[PDB]
Amino acid sequence: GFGCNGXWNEDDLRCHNHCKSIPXYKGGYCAKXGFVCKCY
Repeated sequence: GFGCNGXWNEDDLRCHNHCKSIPXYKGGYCAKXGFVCKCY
């Protein structure tokens, strides 16, 4: 979710913005076939 909805539906930027929108995170990237929005 959160932009990451698969290999052919991978919005790394949307995951990044999502996670960046969360206090204590700097960004995010799509993992697990681009399905999981990994916040860092």
